[PDB]
Amino acid sequence: DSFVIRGNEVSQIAPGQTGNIADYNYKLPDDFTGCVIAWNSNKLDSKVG
Amino acid sequence: EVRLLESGGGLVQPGGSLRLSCAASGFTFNDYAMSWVRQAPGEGLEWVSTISYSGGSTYYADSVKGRFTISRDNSKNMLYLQMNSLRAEDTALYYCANGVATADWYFDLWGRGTLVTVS
Amino acid sequence: QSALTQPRSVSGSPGQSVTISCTGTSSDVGGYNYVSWFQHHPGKAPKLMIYDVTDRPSGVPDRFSGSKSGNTASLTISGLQAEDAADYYCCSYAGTYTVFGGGTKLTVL
Amino acid sequence: FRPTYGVGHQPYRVVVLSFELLHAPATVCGPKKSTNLVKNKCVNFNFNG
Repeated sequence: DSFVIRGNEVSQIAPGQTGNIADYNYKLPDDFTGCVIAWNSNKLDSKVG
Repeated sequence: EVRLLESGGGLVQPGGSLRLSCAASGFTFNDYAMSWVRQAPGEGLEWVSTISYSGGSTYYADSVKGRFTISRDNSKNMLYLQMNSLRAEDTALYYCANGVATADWYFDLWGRGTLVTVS
Repeated sequence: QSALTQPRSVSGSPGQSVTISCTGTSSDVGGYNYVSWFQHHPGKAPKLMIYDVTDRPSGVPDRFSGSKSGNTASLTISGLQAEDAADYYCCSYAGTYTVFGGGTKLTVL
Repeated sequence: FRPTYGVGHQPYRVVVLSFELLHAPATVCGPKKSTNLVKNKCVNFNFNG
């Protein structure tokens, strides 16, 4: 699964953790299994303005 | 990554001639329209001219028609503005801009601008 | 001006090396890592030689290299050739603005 | 997204890996390290198991 989030919400993608990126957007289970990968991309997803 | 670079500013005499250039980098130059926007001392931003992604469409501002010529070389990823009969109200910092991340007709990517001074 | 501070002139002999320095403020060179280096002849467009403090774009030889320390960036040109003679500008993108240094004219005697 | 935000506000591309382990018919695995062959000496071998 792939998507883009702010830089203070990256933590929200975790088993059973509350916030604003895993409360109403999308949340994974507490018995989740796998891995997660994130990398700040500000040269192709951030424009001036 | 995506960058815009203006060029071709210098001192020129009133009624003189200048060629501006804009160097694109980090995106598909030939997929996007290019425009020139300037800012003359004490005045606000002014759209000067727009060229479509192909080169077969050139748009100009009324304040500089005839005397200004916009052009682009899609093989070299370069945009040009040919200013002739340069007047004093053409003293300005000149920017090239396009809409790579928004739409073809917007200015979301900008350069820093190059300064053109007409004595 | 407020531009990044470059030497006005640097000279080198063909085949030799020359280093050019670029000192700015805490809002540009020392703020972000968005520093560029440009080769320029007045009357024509600069050619991007360095973007990303140390990375070279397409078509620029490894003779041109870039570095940074603090608020100061450094360009080094090795193997000077007669066609390297031009004006060289550092450049910094700062988010709300991009800013060029005042430029260094390199003469290859 | 803007190129001047605090680190917590620039975008982050993210990807999450999730896979079942119900031991269904194996669909993915990737060692396959292959050693050069030795002949004429009694040697311990492992040919495809």
